[PDB]
Amino acid sequence: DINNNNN
Amino acid sequence: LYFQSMPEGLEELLSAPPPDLGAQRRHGWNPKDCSENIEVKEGGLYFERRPVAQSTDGARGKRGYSRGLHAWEISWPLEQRGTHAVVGVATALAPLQTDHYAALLGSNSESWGWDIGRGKLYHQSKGPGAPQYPAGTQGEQLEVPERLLVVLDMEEGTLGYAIGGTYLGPAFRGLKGRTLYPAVSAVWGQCQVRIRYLGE
Repeated sequence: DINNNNN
Repeated sequence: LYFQSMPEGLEELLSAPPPDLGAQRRHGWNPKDCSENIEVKEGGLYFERRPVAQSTDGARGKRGYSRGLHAWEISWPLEQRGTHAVVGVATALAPLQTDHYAALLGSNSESWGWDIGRGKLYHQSKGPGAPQYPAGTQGEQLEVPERLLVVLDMEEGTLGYAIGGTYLGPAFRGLKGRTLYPAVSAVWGQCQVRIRYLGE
């Protein structure tokens, strides 16, 4: 996502 | 204006031979005092935040300071900051996690930080309207490079910062009587945030 996180 | 305001002893502290890696680890990130989504590496010298969505995650240093001069360099790559990257200090009581992206450090009475992305200061800060730091820029934001110095003067009770060796003034006052730990809050998946304690 926008913060390099895996949703 | 700026360096006219450095804590007493700061030039000397910085000019001395830096703490060895042992001292850096003893004052580094606490694996026992960080978000469940953060992994402390190299015994304290840096941490890596797991890529967990909808999470802001902080860490405290192993050592809390109540007296004397304390300075450490934070290294935080610009491409690993994301929407909310905050650098400062916290008491033992400040929360280390929340379940959305936010400026977690400084959003309460127990933490004080600089939003290195936006240039604002947060303490007890909820809504819009936090002040810009440093002053004297005519409202122009100062970009924060990869490395910055965080400077806690517990004799005067102030927290301030330096870029490129230049102290930018006290950001916060009224800190005397507290025990304060190095702290950051981070939202970026796989960010690596390094702490290098310099003394005293």
